[PDB]
Amino acid sequence: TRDRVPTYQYNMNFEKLGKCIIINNKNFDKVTGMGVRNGTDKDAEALFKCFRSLGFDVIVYNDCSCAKMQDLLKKASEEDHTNAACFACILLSHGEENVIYGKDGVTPIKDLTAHFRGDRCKTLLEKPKLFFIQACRPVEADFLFAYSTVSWRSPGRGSWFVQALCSILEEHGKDLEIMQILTRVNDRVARHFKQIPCVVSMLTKELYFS
Amino acid sequence: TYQYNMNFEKLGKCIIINNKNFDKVTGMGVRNGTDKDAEALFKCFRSLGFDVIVYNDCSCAKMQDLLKKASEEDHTNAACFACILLSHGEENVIYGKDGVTPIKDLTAHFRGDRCKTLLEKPKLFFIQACVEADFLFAYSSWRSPGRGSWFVQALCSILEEHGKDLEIMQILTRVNDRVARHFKQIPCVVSMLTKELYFSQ
Ligand SMILES: O=C(CSc1ccccc1C(=O)O)c1ccc(Cl)cc1
Repeated sequence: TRDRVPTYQYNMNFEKLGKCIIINNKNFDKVTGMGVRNGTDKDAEALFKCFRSLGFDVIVYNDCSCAKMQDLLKKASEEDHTNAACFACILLSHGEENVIYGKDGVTPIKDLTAHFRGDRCKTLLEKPKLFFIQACRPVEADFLFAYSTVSWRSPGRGSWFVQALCSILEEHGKDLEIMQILTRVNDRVARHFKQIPCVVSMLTKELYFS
Repeated sequence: TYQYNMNFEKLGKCIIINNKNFDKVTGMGVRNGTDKDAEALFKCFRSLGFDVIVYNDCSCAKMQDLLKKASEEDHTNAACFACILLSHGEENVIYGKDGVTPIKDLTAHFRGDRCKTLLEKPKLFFIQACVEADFLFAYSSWRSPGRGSWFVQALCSILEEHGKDLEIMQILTRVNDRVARHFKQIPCVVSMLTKELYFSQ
């Protein structure tokens, strides 16, 4: 156990927890050579139920093109987040070094997350902007990326990362700090199933969802 | 249950590679203040209980060898391993006095398969620049000649007061905020840890 020192936490006294966009990419155009991501629907249903329980306003998009992924995220950053404590985005798709697949092709992950930079999304300034990425193989303060693999998916059970994340969030999403949750997810993928997830944190405070 | 076991005779080794002067063939300028950084880093990690050794002006070959030797030692009686790199740098690469070397090479020696005596123990790398489980990287990137870098001043001030009572992520998050608010640039923590890390008990 640890204490909770209020000037070291992110202020959660807002009207809403925040938006939680889930991009569920399962079917890709032939021209990409990428195949159907069996198991992603199970991941998307478990993640949306999970983030709803936490208090997020979750929206689930499906089989998005690259222009769509860019458009929805740019528009989401142009909304007014004044009443929200944070923001979250979950990408489920194929990927390769530094890029994520749409159904028509490929787009840099940096271009998708840039929309929420402090100078481009002033109402999320000083608030955590979480990005969870399951990709099958200061203007940057307050970001945090949880990649699925520094990646496996059971066609009948879902990806290992997602299962582990959702399980940990149900039991401790409201009583553990974000890094404690992701560290336990790291240990679960590593031990319960090889693969290792990767957390990149630029956060300036502790994040508790309650 | 959820913490890295610290019941060991030694906290661990801490290698500080302090590159201040680069060869005129490399074309990197003298990093004034890195000795202020290094001296501070030396006290912090020594207070935490690391067996610290400072090497100045290493070269790509020396660094790779320095790390390979450390990886080939016996860490059985050690809780973890720390390595601090103060130098110049580019994307995915650190600068020796003689050139550039990819950070992936310096860390590869300690991967689970090549340093079995450190397996399931945290390997911490702190980089101030200007199999893969249980690794943690704290990246820098600006420095003032007479007082040292913002990142190192913060990291040492936090560790002096809280090194023994906070988890690594809490300490590093406080450093992130201290650097963001007192100077923009934000450090960057990359974590593959599988447990909570406390420098005590
Ligand atoms: O993690 C990222 C997103 S860049 C970024 C990094 C830290 C903080 C914010 C961002 C941001 O602007 O959203 C990345 C970095 C390098 C490369 Cl090559 C590809 C992706």
